[PDB]
Amino acid sequence: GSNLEMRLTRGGNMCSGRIEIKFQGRWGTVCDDNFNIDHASVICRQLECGSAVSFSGSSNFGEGSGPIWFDDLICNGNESALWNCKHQGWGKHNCDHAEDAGVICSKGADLSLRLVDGVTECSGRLEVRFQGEWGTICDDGWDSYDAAVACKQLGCPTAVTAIGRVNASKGFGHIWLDSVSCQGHEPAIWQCKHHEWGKHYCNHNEDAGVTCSDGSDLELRLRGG
Amino acid sequence: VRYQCKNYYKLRTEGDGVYWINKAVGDKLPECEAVCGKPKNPANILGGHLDAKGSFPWQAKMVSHHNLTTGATLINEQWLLTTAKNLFLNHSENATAKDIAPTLTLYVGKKQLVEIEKVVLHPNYSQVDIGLIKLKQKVSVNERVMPICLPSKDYAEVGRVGYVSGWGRNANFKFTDHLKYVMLPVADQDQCIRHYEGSTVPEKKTPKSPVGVQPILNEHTFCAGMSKYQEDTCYGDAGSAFAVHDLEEDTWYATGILSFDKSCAVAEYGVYVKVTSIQDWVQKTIAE
Amino acid sequence: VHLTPEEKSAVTALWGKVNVDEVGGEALGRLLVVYPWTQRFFESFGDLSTPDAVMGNPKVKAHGKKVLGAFSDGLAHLDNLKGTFATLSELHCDKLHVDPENFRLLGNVLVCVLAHHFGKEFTPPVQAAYQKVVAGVANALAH
Amino acid sequence: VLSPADKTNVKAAWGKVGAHAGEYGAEALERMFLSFPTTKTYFPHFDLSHGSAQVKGHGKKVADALTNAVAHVDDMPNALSALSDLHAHKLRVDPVNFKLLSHCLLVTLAAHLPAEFTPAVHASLDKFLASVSTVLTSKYR
Ligand code: HEM
Ligand code: HEM
Ligand SMILES: *[C@@H]1O[C@H](CO)[C@@H](O[C@@H]2O[C@H](CO)[C@@H](O)[C@H](O)[C@H]2NC(C)=O)[C@H](O)[C@H]1NC(C)=O
Ligand SMILES: *[C@@H]1O[C@H](CO)[C@@H](O[C@@H]2O[C@H](CO)[C@@H](O)[C@H](O)[C@H]2NC(C)=O)[C@H](O)[C@H]1NC(C)=O
Ligand SMILES: *[C@@H]1O[C@H](CO)[C@@H](O)[C@H](O)[C@H]1NC(C)=O
Ligand SMILES: *[C@@H]1O[C@H](CO)[C@@H](O)[C@H](O)[C@H]1NC(C)=O
Ligand SMILES: [Ca+2]
Ligand SMILES: [Ca+2]
Ligand SMILES: [Ca+2]
Repeated sequence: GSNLEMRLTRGGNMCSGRIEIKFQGRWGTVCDDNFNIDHASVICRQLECGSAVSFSGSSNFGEGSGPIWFDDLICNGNESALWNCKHQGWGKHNCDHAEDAGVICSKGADLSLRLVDGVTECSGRLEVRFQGEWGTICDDGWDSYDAAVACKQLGCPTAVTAIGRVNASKGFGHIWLDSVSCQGHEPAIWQCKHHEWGKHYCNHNEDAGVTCSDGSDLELRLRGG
Repeated sequence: VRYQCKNYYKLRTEGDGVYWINKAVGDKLPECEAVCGKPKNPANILGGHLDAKGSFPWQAKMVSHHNLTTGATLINEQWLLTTAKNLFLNHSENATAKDIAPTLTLYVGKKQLVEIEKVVLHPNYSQVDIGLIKLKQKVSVNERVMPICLPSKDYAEVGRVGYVSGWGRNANFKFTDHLKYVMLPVADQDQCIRHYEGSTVPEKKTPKSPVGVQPILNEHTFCAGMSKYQEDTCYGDAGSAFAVHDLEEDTWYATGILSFDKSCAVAEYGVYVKVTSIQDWVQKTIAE
Repeated sequence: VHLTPEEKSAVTALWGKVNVDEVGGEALGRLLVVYPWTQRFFESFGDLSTPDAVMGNPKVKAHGKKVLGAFSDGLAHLDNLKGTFATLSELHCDKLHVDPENFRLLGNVLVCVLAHHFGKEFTPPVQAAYQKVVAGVANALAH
Repeated sequence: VLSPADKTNVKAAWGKVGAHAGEYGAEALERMFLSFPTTKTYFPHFDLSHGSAQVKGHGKKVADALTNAVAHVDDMPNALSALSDLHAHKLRVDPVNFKLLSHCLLVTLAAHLPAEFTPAVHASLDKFLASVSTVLTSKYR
């Protein structure tokens, strides 16, 4: 056929939402079984929405309604469409409408980074906005390279970048980002390798922070002796 | 309207679900039951094969009073299959089944604790190491909790590879933190009695087990050897189903229930009691 | 638990003489030989049946070097092991599905390799310190 | 399971252990007590300090038991039947402690026999110690 229009429903904008494919004259969703960032990457390039920020499968975008076209897909990342992987059969599935898979793309994402509860505007507890919610970052795997990327992304003197929130208390909400692995050259914090958004093995005590400075305001002395 | 229920369940009725008087049966108001052994993400204990995907929903973690983790197998939405030696842990040989039930703690799924209404042992549990566990209420079947189906055939034919999940001890003799499984092939029966007893003839049988204790070997049990990587089942794996995947209809069948888990890696074969032998007894027990 | 300064000093002193290019490969080969189910994850490393094939495998030696480098990285950050091993634990749990007990088995095999290499210098105190180290590494690399 | 080659390697390794078996077992017990203090709960009547005469005697007994097991590698359950009953019922030693002691014995053999602790011999000795532990932990309940 080669005329399968694909849309994203109930996700705020066009590039984010629940995947939905029209085949045989009817609109159908996709199961989240064996759904990873590779499948999310394919969907994002289908709509020309850029790279894949993350994927969702717990029907957070909303309950679906229709014939679930795809159940299990084997996508390595480089596909011309979602209907090119080993979809194990068309229409056949073992899901319900609660297992439908969504995707958030770069073009439609409102990703942002901010610093809150710090001594200055360049330091504090690092917070990121996924799906328009402000969440924190776990400090596991958070190193100076991630601090350098965060300092450059936010924008202020980044000559000296230090991890660890300054006097900042535990964050509240979600821990969107964990085990960030930046090499120091990424434009922002979400282009680095990390865990799936929202999935983590941390608590809000381990909330990651950053200390951006030009080196003029770092003083160290010995007291009491 | 038509009566239909959610996933992992099949309608249990006579004629469709269109109704409130039904033109087929009247006012039956059917209730739909669970699904035989169709895991959401099927698979494909000293050894590895970490059950990362939750490929064995039927496996249940049974802990005794003195904290010896053992295994159980969901056979239907409310009952489970285990071994009589597992239920008699921390109990006298004369202890009945009435006081065993409050002792046990059962976990299905991730850690979903389920209350045990009653426990019934096999009448000949000295020869057929089987005990049945009944829950207080039917468990909620999902991608992590789902009964295995009792086979209609005998899949214990030599050479058949079944997957043995387990919550028992590992290569460090530590009770495994995560559920594991192995792909043990059923071995020749004569080689198994010959391995444990003397010569498969009653007048020449001797306690020849490479491990201290002797398994219960009879016509109701088969044996599965170690896998290709010399991995087997260890203490606490008893009661776990010898799950066999029938490729024809894509259904998982409890071909056997692991009875002799003391074959960690020394004895070459683990002894599994045939479910088909006990299938008639368990079905009669489900009725009452 | 926090590691005492004497135990830390003993661990560091014993690790200073550890051949990074060979000890890790020896430990990985011993793990694949003693526990053959660990060869399941290295089916792409070539022949692994004979123990001599396992120990002489160049890919096994390279991966043992990488594993021992990861051990050194966790040693330099003994007080922060979960943070340093988050990415490796995620890799092993999701991409590789390595059972956590394999990490404890490899830690024990590495302790055996260290004892084999250092003779009587691997005293029961430094062995206790290294057991604490490998237990921390395995726990940080698990779940 | 112990292959004939594994049995040969175990017999050779324990033969070259020889008369040093008593102090090998004492060192293994000390290593188990230090590395894994949870195994000390099974010895509340022992003096568990370094160089203890009581720990040395118990290590000698353990090594004599291992020598008997090596000599009866084809009939280990019968050789260790008394010890199996003892550990499983009277002392109720949990099998994880048996694996810890096996690991400590392997560490002692590696530290004292580095030339003869080849990966094949190491695997064979690990298999033999696993067999000993399984025989001793079989009757545990
Ligand atoms: C116990 C401590 C261990 C440490 C510190 C460790 C460390 C590492 C490191 C540094 C890598 C490379 C990561 C990469 O290339 O991206 C890796 C990958 C890997 N590990 Fe481990 N490892 C350990 C245990 C194990 C065990 C016990 C097994 C198997 C039984 C195992 C199996 C693997 C495999 C299969 C890979 C990927 C091989 C490849 O990329 O070609 N690891 N590990
Ligand atoms: C390869 C493993 C082991 C061997 C060969 C072994 C062997 C022995 C032997 C020969 C005895 C002397 C019993 C007698 O003379 O009546 C003994 C006693 C004992 N064993 Fe073990 N054993 C092993 C493992 C363990 C472990 C791991 C523990 C504890 C963590 C343990 C705890 C004890 C205790 C408490 C006694 C009583 C000693 C006394 O009361 O003085 N055994 N064992
Ligand atoms: C961390 O320190 C900064 C700087 O002292 C704190 O920010 C000040 O907070 C007080 C209230 O306690 C305000 O009156 C000031 O106007 C703040 N100054 C700036 C520059 O923000 C911050 O509250 C501290 N964070 C904590 C204690 O969690
Ligand atoms: C069930 O387990 C408990 C705890 O392991 C056993 O209670 C112990 O029994 C031994 C031997 O009689 C005593 O030395 C301990 O002091 C008891 N511990 C307690 C009561 O906390 C109990 O005997 C076991 N039941 C059996 C074996 O039937
Ligand atoms: C079993 O473990 C529980 C905690 O999980 C503990 O409260 C109980 O005392 C233990 N029982 C025995 C007999 O050790
Ligand atoms: C127990 O054994 C007797 C005879 O050995 C047999 O008739 C009976 O059916 C057995 N019990 C069950 C539940 O099958
Ligand atoms: Ca799903
Ligand atoms: Ca599916
Ligand atoms: Ca942390």
